Amino acid sequence: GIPFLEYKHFVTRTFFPTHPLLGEWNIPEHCRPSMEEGISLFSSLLNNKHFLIVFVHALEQQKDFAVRDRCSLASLLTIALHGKLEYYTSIMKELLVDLIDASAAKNPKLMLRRTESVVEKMLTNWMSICMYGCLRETVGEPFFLLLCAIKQQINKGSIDAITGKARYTLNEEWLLRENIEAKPRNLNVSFQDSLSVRAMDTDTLTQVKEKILEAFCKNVPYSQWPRAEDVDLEWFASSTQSYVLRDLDDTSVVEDGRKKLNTLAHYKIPEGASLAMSLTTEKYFHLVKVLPEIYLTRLLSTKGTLQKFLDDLFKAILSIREDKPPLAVKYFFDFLEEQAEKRGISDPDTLHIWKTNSLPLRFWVNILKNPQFVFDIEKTDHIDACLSVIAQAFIDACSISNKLLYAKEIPEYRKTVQRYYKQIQDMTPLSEQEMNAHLAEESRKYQNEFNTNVAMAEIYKYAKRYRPQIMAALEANPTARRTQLQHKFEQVVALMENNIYECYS
Repeated sequence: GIPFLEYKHFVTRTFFPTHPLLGEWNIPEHCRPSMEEGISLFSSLLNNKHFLIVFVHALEQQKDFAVRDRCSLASLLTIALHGKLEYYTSIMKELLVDLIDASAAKNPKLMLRRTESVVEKMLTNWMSICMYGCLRETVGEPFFLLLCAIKQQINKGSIDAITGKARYTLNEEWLLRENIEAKPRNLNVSFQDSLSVRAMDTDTLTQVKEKILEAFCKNVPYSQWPRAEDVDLEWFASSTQSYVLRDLDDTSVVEDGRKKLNTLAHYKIPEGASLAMSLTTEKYFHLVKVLPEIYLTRLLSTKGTLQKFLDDLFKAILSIREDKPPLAVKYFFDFLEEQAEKRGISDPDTLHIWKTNSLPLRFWVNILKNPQFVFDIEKTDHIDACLSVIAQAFIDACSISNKLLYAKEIPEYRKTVQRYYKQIQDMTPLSEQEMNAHLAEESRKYQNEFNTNVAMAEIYKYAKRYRPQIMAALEANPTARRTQLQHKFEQVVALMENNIYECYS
């Protein structure tokens, strides 16, 4: 089965560039009844929009509140408020209005292109939360198949162990620009039932150990696989002699001052040879304008193989499933369009840019470049290089105006994207009550998975760090002032600082 990550690990890897937020904090249990008091009070402040909005705006005014802090703050907020998604959303929307109003003297086409603010990161976390269903239901499967096809196609030819260059690839920079003879090899491998694994002559023994591990650990998530450097490989040449096969040993040869890694052909391993796997820089080499034709068609073959898989994926991402309409996407796109009308922005391009800078570029591009955010699978610099080419094509598909390989396909992708944004305009509008019932359901669903207490405590450190600034901000806000929020804020600080000393001291 497709090795999906649990929802918590998905959130963990996308929200933060964490184990603390998953398990209950092993803080002292004698001051714990006192701690829950301080966190409860602070929750009350956080759950009041007149505090939170002022709180965020105040932190962002600081010249020493770094970009990562604004992002760490945003994610902590998403986790803490995860049980109150409706309230979280409305906070985000107000904060988004403030962002748009602040950019009223700038080009509207530059909106939401980066993530240098608390709200921008909040948007990414909202999209992520709301698209996890899409992944599990429709997009996750073709994406995983594409990954499998990418890996399969590259393994057809040789791969350099050091440079990572191969015969097949989508990236012009990773082409094995050398012409080296390489014949396939089948190996009857054991693992203390015997199985058969295909490799190449030029494959190093690390690479072979890896290719073997993939066969024996097929129906197993990657985090449970042993490693190449953890296993040994043993050849059975005859009945009186066996040979442990390693990348480097006594048989290793030096050429031109450099030492070649031991290949499958270095030991001259025959076809169908019995092998046994068991548990236990720039000084060494392996295989070392206009692009020539002999390399060009190696790029074409790889693209041609995956083309079916790739089309399926983009279609999955850029189309509506009738069984389950994208309520969230529809809700935010209605918000963007409504926000544009109020300000005299009718230019179709800017709207297209807004939508694009909200969902496809915010969530999907990083998803295409980071499959580990979704699956418990392996990351290699080579597969990454192919994903970069693919993701760039997706990026180009979203625009309006090494980039030669997919040049023919992009115009059709653009029409799909335009056909996709039209679909969302064409689906029946969802009311606020309908969308909130959805957000309520999702909050109920994932209620006991995140440790909100740890999240609150981390947020508090920002509040403590800027204790006098928030106080001033709260008193400079007549609404916050009238409802005694600066008093309630100081009550939290006082109570928290008494509790933290009781625990750690």
